[PDB]
Amino acid sequence: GWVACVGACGTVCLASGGVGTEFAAASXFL
Repeated sequence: GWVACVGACGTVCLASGGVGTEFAAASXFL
């Protein structure tokens, strides 16, 4: 589901420290 995408963003946002975790989460959406 979409809930999995928004949650997976954590791994990405973490890689870059956490500048825009909410932003990186958009990836799973797009």
